[PDB]
Amino acid sequence: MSPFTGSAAPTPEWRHLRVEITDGVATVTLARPDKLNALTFEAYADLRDLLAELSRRRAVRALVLAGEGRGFCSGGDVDEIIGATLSMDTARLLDFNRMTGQVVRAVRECPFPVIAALHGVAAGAGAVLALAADFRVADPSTRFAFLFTRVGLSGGDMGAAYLLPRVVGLGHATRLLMLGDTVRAPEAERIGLISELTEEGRADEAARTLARRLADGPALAHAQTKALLTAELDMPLAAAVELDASTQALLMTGEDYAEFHAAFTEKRPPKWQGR
Amino acid sequence: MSPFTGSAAPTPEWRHLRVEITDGVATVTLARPDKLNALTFEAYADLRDLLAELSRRRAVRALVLAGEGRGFCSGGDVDEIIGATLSMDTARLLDFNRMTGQVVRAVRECPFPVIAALHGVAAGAGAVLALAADFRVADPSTRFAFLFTRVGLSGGDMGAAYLLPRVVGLGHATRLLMLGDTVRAPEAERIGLISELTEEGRADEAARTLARRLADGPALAHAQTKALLTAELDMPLAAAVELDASTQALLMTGEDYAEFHAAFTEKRPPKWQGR
Amino acid sequence: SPFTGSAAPTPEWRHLRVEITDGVATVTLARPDKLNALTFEAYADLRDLLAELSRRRAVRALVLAGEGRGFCSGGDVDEIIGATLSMDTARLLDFNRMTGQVVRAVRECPFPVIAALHGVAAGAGAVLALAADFRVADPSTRFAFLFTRVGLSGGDMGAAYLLPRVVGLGHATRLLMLGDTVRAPEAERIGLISELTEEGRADEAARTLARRLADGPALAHAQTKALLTAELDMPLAAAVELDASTQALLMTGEDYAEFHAAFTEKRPPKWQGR
Ligand SMILES: [Zn+2]
Ligand SMILES: [Zn+2]
Repeated sequence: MSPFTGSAAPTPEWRHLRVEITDGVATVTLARPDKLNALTFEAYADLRDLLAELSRRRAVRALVLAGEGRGFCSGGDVDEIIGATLSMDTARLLDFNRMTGQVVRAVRECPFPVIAALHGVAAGAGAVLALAADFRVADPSTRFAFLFTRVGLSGGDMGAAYLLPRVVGLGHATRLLMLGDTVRAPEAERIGLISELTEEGRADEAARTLARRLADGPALAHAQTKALLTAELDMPLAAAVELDASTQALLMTGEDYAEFHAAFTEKRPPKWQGR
Repeated sequence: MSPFTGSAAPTPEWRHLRVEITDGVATVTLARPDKLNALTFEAYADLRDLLAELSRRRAVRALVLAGEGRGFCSGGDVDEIIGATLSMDTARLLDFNRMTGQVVRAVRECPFPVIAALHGVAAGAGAVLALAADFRVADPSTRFAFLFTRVGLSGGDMGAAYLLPRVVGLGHATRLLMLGDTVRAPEAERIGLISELTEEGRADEAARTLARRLADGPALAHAQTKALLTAELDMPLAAAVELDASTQALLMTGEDYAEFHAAFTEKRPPKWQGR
Repeated sequence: SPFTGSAAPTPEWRHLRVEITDGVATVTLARPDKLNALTFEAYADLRDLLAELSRRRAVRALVLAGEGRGFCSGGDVDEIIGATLSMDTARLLDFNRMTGQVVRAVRECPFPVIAALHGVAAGAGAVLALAADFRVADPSTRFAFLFTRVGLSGGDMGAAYLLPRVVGLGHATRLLMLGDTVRAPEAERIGLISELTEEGRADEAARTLARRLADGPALAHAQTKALLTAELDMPLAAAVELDASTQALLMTGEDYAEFHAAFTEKRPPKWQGR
């Protein structure tokens, strides 16, 4: 845990999503299965604020993002978001779109791996949240749809036009984002959108197993792996090797690197501490 | 379209390529099936000048790039291009190579989607033109050859070294550009070069159908999807979400977004206007 | 290239095997018994050799190979890891800078680099292969980016920059974070393999590819690599400027002119690399 806290206290209760933490693994289950977990303004606000809170306290070592019911997440609620935005002032339109983009950025920047447990529909914001995760663990019913243009918006929504070509290549990104057609599991797997394909109904269990695998590993090493992937997407080669050099040298002063060698020489399992 | 015209008038007749516009869709057909549609200096000049004139008046909602005869385009005419360049002065050599790269840039930047209808060979410049398009609609005879090195020039010609790795990955791009070997339809599909694979002989019809599909949709949403994809290839994550935020907020003030919600509430199809 | 000064070429390379024939350099990693595990001195030789070969433009292609049961298992657990555990801050930084500089030097060589893969390619072995322009691999090839297995991050010596640009961010995150083995079929599917050979034929296929490249127009090949590498880090408008200058320049070269001469008279072009 991080000692760098001040006047601000942790939120006692998260009302717009379900948050459970066990042994360093957070599980965030989207609310509203009867609506395919369609997101509201308040759910975005809780995503933003929860991630900021977990990040500043270095609270967990892995996070699973899940949805109950018939699918993962259908995106923003058509009445509670879209209908409401039709009567918002200019500043509040900008604030809403900035908030969703900073949710995706917060997923990309939080000091622990994020795993999306996917099944049925992941559409609109649901598909971008999945895309921002470090891992997508998906069952065969999983259907992505980047369908912003179908509501008259651009496919550059909350980072999708930045992330998608970096995951699947520019030719596939353009097709997916401009036409908004459904991408079923086999195509998704072929083009690079799936980290682990599971058996039908097993996505949540496999996501939990992957989370625990990561949480059992060297946390600082994992978190810095994510940090360097993310930063170096936006850096030139010469700068990337400077960040690598600094980071690897720092980690070589850590307990975990020393423990690897001690365990290796003593022919036993390493016991990681994440420092 | 766009009222922002001044003293400059539209070109009445395009002489070095065939241009046809029907109901917001431009079809540009390369001339010279006899010569495998090899590109002349004037053909490049007409591409440059037509895209500029289509762009500055937002004239169309989609553009198909096509080639008659046995194949899409064999590249630069060997007698008419290479032979001529061998007696050019230093400023003209630079002018020529600037113009070709400009053409590719203009394809990436024009405010409407561009579709390449591919069959037979797309080689050299013809391969790069196809690569720059937003969609590549290809029948099974389609071949790509990025074969600049075969003529003693570098494979990073007119933007190929920039675009190809962002479409197929750095490993594949290196191999394609350094060796210049033919890529046939199955490999092209595998590595991400093909947007839609058609039956033999159906590429032009399928491209037309796709263009009409795009032209029937919300044109401003499509255009911004392309602009954001293009710009965000060259931006960091934090900047990308600021561009997404301004753009989406802007589109939420548009008629097409409002019409999506109106259509939804009356359970009817949206009638898009592109504003 | 004639641009040499007080500094003389290194007479003998003790920490790897270096053989040059008709413009092709073959670099064979030492220590086949230890799966060619790297020492500090092996890294130093890679750095210093690549710098010599580059400043002289001595070679038109370079093959990176390893003998024994596998390509390269990475840094030596005793001679590197063991040693690093008692190093001071400055030397820890120095070491990790050196490894990244070797990878950068591979990306910046003015000739193509080809990795001849088979068996295990792990840790630095995986990243060295990743940095090569071509990966020529037989079906036994197994990649493992296993830095996190030793408590270090997957952003070792450029891996976090290179891998997503080769296989996509989703695959790169998986590979670098879990460090699981990637066998040949998967490697092929995700874009890590340039040419898949039959068992035991990687070194031969690599030799053949190197010669194919050394037989071609060398300036065109080198600039192809230079532009690919630079343009990964440049925006589109700047990339077409670099292409413009470069193509204009190569159009003043002998090879381009030779091509028109040749292709005209239906005789094969005879390249000169200028
Ligand atoms: Zn990519
Ligand atoms: Zn980039």
